[PDB]
Amino acid sequence: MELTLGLVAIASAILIAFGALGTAIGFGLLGGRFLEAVARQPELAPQLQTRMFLIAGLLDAVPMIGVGIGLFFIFANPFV
Amino acid sequence: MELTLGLVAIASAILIAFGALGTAIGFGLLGGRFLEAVARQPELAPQLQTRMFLIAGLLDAVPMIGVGIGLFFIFANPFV
Amino acid sequence: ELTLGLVAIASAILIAFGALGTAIGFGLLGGRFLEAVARQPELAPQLQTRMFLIAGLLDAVPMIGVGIGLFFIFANPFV
Amino acid sequence: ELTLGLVAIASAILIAFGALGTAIGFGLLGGRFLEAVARQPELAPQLQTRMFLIAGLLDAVPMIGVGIGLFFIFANPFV
Amino acid sequence: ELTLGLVAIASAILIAFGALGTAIGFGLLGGRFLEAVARQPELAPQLQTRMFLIAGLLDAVPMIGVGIGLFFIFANPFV
Amino acid sequence: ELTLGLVAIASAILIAFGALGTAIGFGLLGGRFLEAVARQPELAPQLQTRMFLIAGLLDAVPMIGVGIGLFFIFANPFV
Amino acid sequence: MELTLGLVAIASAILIAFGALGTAIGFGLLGGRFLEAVARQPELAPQLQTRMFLIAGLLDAVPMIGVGIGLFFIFANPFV
Amino acid sequence: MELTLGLVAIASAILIAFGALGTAIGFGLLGGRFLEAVARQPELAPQLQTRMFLIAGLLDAVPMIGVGIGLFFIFANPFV
Amino acid sequence: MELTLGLVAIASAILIAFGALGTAIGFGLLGGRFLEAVARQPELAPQLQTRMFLIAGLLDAVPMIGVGIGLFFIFANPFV
Amino acid sequence: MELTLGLVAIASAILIAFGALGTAIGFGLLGGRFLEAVARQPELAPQLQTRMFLIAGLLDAVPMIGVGIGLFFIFANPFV
Amino acid sequence: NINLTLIGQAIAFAFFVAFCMKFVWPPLINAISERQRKIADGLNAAEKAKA
Amino acid sequence: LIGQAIAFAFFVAFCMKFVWPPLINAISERQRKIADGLNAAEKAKA
Amino acid sequence: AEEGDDLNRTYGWDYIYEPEAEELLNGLLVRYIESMVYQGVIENVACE
Amino acid sequence: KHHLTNMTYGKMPDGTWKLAETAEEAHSMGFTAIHLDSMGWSIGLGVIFCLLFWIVARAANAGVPTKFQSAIEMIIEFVDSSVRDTFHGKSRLIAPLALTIFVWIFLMNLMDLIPVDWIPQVAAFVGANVFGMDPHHVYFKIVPSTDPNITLGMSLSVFVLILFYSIREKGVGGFVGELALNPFNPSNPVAKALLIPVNLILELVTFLARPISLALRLFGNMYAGELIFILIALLPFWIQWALSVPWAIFHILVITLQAFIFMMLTIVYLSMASEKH
Amino acid sequence: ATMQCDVVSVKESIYSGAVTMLIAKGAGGELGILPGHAPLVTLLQPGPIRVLLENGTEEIVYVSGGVLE
Repeated sequence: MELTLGLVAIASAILIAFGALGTAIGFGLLGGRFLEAVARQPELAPQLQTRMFLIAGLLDAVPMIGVGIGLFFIFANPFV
Repeated sequence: MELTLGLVAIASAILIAFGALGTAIGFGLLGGRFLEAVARQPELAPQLQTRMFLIAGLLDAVPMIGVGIGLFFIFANPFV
Repeated sequence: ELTLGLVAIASAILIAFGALGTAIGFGLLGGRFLEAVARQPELAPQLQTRMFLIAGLLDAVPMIGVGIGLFFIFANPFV
Repeated sequence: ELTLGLVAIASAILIAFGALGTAIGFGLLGGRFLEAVARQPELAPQLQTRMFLIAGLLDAVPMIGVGIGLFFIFANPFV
Repeated sequence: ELTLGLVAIASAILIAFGALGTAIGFGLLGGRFLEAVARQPELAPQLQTRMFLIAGLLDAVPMIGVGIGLFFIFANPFV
Repeated sequence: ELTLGLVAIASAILIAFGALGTAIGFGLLGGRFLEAVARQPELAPQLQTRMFLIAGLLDAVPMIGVGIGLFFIFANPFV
Repeated sequence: MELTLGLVAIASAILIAFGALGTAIGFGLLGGRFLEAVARQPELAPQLQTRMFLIAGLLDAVPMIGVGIGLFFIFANPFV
Repeated sequence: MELTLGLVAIASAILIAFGALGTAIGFGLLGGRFLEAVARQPELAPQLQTRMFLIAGLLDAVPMIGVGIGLFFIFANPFV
Repeated sequence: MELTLGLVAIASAILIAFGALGTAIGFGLLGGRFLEAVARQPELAPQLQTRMFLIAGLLDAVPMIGVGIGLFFIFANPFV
Repeated sequence: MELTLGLVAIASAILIAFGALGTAIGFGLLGGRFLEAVARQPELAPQLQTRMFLIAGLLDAVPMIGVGIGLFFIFANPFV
Repeated sequence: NINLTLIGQAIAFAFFVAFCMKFVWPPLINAISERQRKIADGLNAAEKAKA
Repeated sequence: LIGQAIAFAFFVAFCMKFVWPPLINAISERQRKIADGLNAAEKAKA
Repeated sequence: AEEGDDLNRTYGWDYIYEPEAEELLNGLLVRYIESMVYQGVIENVACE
Repeated sequence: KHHLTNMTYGKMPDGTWKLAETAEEAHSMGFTAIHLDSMGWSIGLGVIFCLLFWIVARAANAGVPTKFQSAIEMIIEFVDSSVRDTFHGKSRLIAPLALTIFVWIFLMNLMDLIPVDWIPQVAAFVGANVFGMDPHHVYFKIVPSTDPNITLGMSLSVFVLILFYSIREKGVGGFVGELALNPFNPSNPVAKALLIPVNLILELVTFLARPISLALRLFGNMYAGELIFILIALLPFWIQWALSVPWAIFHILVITLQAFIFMMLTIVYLSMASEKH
Repeated sequence: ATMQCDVVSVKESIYSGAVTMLIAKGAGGELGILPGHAPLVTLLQPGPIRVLLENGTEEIVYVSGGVLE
């Protein structure tokens, strides 16, 4: 019984932890290039920031799916 | 029996999490050079959204596939 | 019942792991190819064709892993 | 009984790997930041402002994970 | 009993993980190759030729791994 | 029995990925720091200034993991 | 009896695929940079090709050793 | 019990295991960029090296601390 | 014993295969830059190759050490 | 207790492995830039090679520490 | 309870349509008016050139 | 499984039924673009 | 000679070198020398 | 909530408005033989645009139109421009194809912005009006379209069109052919598994896998949407619902994105199939 | 705003004035130029150059070889 409980707890940990890593990496990769671009073109900064926000929202989708399912397992406690 | 339920829960958890990771890295790889090219040629906005859309579609192929079937397991474990 | 969870985990590996591989690979292709077509917009289409060629080049074996996972899920070739 | 160590190690995984993701992401960020801020020293303040923007936007999910781990420790679920 | 599940897991690794190797390496090669042809559009033939050469040099180990995994799937040892 | 080893491994990995992240983030910071200093022999003080400004920003969550690990070693969980 | 057989098989296969990355990535990096070189100076394409083989013969040996050990396990694993 | 003793040994080993691996790679990248810069700046060797020693001391503090904890466990294993 | 026979098999696979990547990745990283240097400096190639082999031999010491450890475990395993 | 023997054997394998990876990967990182710079500036080859040795040994220390711990535990396994 | 949740949803949609009005309408409206005006300009140019 | 096939066949029929109208709508705009060109030609002739 | 003179600081700002700085500088020296020759031709024509 | 959680467990994971021919129609049987009987809702939702564009087709003009007609000609111009300038195969009705499939996937993902729970708490009056309530308590209330079988049908339809072209460019012989850079092996059994099997699976599965991926594209995205809505359902009053709104905004942004790239890749396959070999 | 652009050859200049957009074919990347842009230098393809004033007009100059600062 405790086996299944440990399984679901570990699964919940999985879902948030890995997605956090992935979004961190995507964030850093965009940040370096975004800043270097702004350095290159210090002028058109608004739509640069705009595209940056848009693709940033594009990034986290499936990781947010994962975190949602993790909290699903936390509170709804499926199969528990 | 419940042990195999936790087994499939773990399979699905790691499945969706890995999909999230792959997407969260591929999107970043795309966006970096995307912003860089935008910085190079501000005028080419239409083609660059075009190509970026194309490639973003080409990217996510397997990850949310496994996501979908894993959640199918969550609702219908594909076994007893 | 143990073998059932075993093969379920195995299929999880089978598809997700190649999923990582494909996602990162095509991400690199997109970044580099995007840079290139930015460099010569005039040379976009045939380069896109090249890109499609290499896209077909890469994706072969990940699709194989997906197919193996599907085969196992529909019919585990075991107890 | 085993659930105690199980949830404890789940929390440890969450917080530790979140630390990994943060640290390495900020390292990647700071590299190109140092590059750019060196290239255009006069823009340093507004560059810092963009850095603050992305710094906030960056590591929220690790904070979420570490908080959930701490709840799992003290206000333990799965009991 | 469990031996079948372990053999399946091993085969899944054999095929999937080298599928990553092909995916990631081909990703790097495709990016660089497209860069190169962007440099010299006229030299595309020899570029493609070298690409075929190196890729063919690559996939041998993946071929071995996937063949061995498929052998297990159809004819496993340690029955 | 088991819970003891569980919490031991939990604290170990806590500190272990903490240290991994710290080391690699420091390397990533330093590389670009040093190349920028080479290009700009002038502004080394303010570069170092911002460098620590972001270094202290960096090791925060790893320091949190350090605190968690030390607490676990001294004041463990339930078992 | 399941223990030794299954573990031997697992170890052999991981040896193999883990080398699969070894060869794949090492060769991928070498080939990418070779393509860069021939892009710069296509004249020395065969000389750089010679150096390419010089590296190819140098990168692959240990993975082949792992392959042989795995095959030894497949055919006659030295164990009980 | 002896299971737990082996587990504590596993933890103590594994801590310094990652610690050494991460510190080695961090010095690897950091020093490689050192060689780059100092090669580009043959005269700036002393000040650059001073910074190098400062940052190298700054790098592996927490790693050496974890190593000390591992040795503490090796001599005096707690949670018996 | 069979349990621990498999355990020794696993540790041996760790050492051997793990050295396989350590060497393969080190060699690919070496060779990429080496081809770069050959491209830029088609004259200094001899000493280039000499330093290359020097550092490469400096590399695979601990890898071959692990290989010897693993093959020692294969033929004449310890803790018998 | 054989289970504990497998435990410690796997732990030592991990230790020696991580040392090997640090050595190989860091050495490749250094060597890339070493050869690059020396091809750029063959003049500074003595001084820069000196710094290269200065940092190479400055890298692998804690790797060697882990290697020694693993080797000792092979010879004299603690906590028996 | 049920009423509470449904009212929460309704308040949510209130905030949505508040932001939908504020943010989504203007670009579409401007583009529509601009093309209508420019097509009118093209037709007037045709008439002027005919005369 | 039957629903899969019915969705397949039945979506296509609807698309086929709606095919003439989209093309008609598309052509009806090109004429507006034509007028500007004609006006330019008239100016050139003038 | 005014290549080490007429200067008082090295600008913390600098250009990024899309081609190799070496070949770029070489082409520069080419143009500079040609321009020098050209103006000398002009001057001697005026003297004539 | 807890009983509400049980009702949610029963309700949303329903199949085709819980319909099964030659059997019951509200609680027939878990996973027994059945057919799709919710796609018709989306079919009619598409007939809605069919009439909305028949409006402009009959009310077609060359001058300035009303606001809605102007926006319609916006979209028509935009989509036609995109499809044509990207690439064209045979100029045979491809653009109407692309535009209708665009707007369909658009709508078919769109409706999900509505509450999951308003549908049952309203249609309970109709359920009590006709055809029982307890099987409705199990699962009989309509759900915004979330079955993948529609995706499977669309994907196979595209694949059939691909096959039709591949025979109309008659490249089927070369289409079976493939590029194999794997001729040899240093040992007997590995070469034995190399020659026939490796390249055979290679030429088999490559093009087969893609439409599957496309169908699951549609399904997984739309499914992720519904599940986010589902998790929003909890916290009946202690929540302020101020954080579901931003995700909903993001999801809206997505909707267009996946629909667009879907009909893109549709065009891409049609193009490559319409090309030599 | 705009910023000064100076089209100068060894014999003489060709165009001068303050402008806000420029199109130029670099030795490597094609380049678009805007006022305030980070300082840059590169070699130029022997092709035409397009420069865009804020008056809704864009000049053209045909260039064979040269450098851009």
